[PDB]
Amino acid sequence: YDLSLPFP
Amino acid sequence: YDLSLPF
Amino acid sequence: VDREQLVQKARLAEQAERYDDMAAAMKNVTELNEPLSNEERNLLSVAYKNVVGARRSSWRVISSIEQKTSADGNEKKIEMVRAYREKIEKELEAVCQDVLSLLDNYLIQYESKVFYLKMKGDYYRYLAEVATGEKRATVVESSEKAYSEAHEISKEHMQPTHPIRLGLALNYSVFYYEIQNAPEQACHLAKTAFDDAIAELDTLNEDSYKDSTLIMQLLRDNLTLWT
Amino acid sequence: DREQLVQKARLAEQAERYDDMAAAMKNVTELNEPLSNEERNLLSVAYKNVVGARRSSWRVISSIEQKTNEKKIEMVRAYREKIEKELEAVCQDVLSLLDNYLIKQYESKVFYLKMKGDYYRYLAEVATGEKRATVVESSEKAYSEAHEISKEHMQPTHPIRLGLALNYSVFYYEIQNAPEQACHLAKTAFDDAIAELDTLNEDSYKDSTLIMQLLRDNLTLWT
Repeated sequence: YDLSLPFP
Repeated sequence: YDLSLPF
Repeated sequence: VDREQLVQKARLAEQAERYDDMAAAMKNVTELNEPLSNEERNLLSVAYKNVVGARRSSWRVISSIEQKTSADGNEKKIEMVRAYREKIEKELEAVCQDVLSLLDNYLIQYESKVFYLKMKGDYYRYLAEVATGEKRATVVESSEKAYSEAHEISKEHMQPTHPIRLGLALNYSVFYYEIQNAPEQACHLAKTAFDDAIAELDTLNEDSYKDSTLIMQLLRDNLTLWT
Repeated sequence: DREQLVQKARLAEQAERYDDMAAAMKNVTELNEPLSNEERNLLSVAYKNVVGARRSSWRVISSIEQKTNEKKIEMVRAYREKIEKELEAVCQDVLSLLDNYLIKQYESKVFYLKMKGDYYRYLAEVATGEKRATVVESSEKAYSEAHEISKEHMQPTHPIRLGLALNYSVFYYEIQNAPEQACHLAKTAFDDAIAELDTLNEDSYKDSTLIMQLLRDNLTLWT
C-alpha cells in the first residue's frame, strides 16, 4: 500500500 | 479548544 | 460474561483506530459493575474522548462556516449549514449523555473518584461548548460542581505533582477561560497548581517525571497565552 | 436539490465526515445526470477516505493476527473479518455506482474505470484463494480497458492517464507481484509523457509533474 495515487 | 489535557 | 475478552477487544479497536467499537467494549466492561483498573480507566477515557472529539472538531468547522456566510444572503444554503450543525450537535450531546449516565450510575480509592469527577466536568464542559440559553447555564453549573468536587479531593489526598491532580487543574483552568470567559480566574488555577508542584519537583520517581512535567509544561503554555 | 446535495458534500469534507460526504455524492450519482470534474473528485475523495479507513484498520488487525491461546486468536480473526466485510461492502457500493450510473466523454470513462480497477484491487488485498483470483481479474480488466482508452483519446501528460498508469503499475507489483511488468508500465508511461512534455496544459501541469515524480519514486524503489 501507500504506493498508489494519493488523490483522485 | 486544544488547550485541555491531551489524554 | 467474559470480561477480559471485552477489554482485549477495546485494545484491538484502539490499535485499529476504531473508537466507536472501543467505546462500546469499555462501556460493556463498565456495566459489569466491577471497578475499572488503571489501564481500563484510560481505555474508556481515550475511547469516548475520541468519539466526542470528532464531533467537537466537526462542530467547530461547521459553526465557523455558518457564522462566516451569515452575510451572504443565501437562506437556502444558510439553513442547510445550520441544519448540519444541529445534526452534529445531536450526536455530540448523545455521546456526552452516554458517558455522564455511565459515570453517575456505574463510575462516579480516591484516585478513581478524582478521575471520574474530572471526566464529569469535562463532558459537561463539552456540552457547554454547544449549548445556548437556559440549557447552557445548567451544564456550566454541573461542570463547575464536578470540577470543584474533584479539586477538593485532589488538594487533600493528592500531592501537587500528581499527574491526575495536575491534569485536573489544567482542564479546570481551561473551563474558566473558554466557557466562563474569566482569564484572571483561569490563570489563578493554572498558576497555583504549577507553583505548588514546581516547589516539590524533587519528589518524582523515574516514571512519573515524564508525565508530571508534561502537564506542567501545558499549564505554563496556557499561562503564557493568557498574559 | 442537486445543488444542496453537493454543498452538503463540501460541508462534510471540511468537517472530515466522509460517510456523509459519500452518502451525499451517492445521492448526486443516483440522479442519473452526468457529474462534472469537481463532482467526480468529491465522490472519489469521499469513498477513498471511507474505504481507506477500513484498509488502515484491516492492516493493523491482520498484522496482529499474524503475531498472535485459541480464545484471543479467534477474537482477532473475528475482528479482522468484521472489518473485512465492512471494507468489501464499501467496495460493493462504489462498483455498483460505477456500473449502474457512471460508466457508459473519454476523460470520464477512464476516470471511472480506474476507480473500478482500484476498488477491485482493494478487494484483492483482503481476499484469498479463488475469491482473490476473481477480483484480481476484474481489476485487471478494468485497468486494461481504461489503459487502452486513455492512449487512444488522451495525451501522455494528462494527469488522469498518468494516475491510471501509476495505480496500474502498482497493481502489477503489489497484487500480481510482477515487478518486471510493473516497472515496464511505469517507465513507458513516464517516457511517453517526457516525449510529449510540450503538451503540458498550463492549468493541470503541477498535477502532471507530481504523478511523473511518483512514477519515478516507485521505479527507483522497484529496482
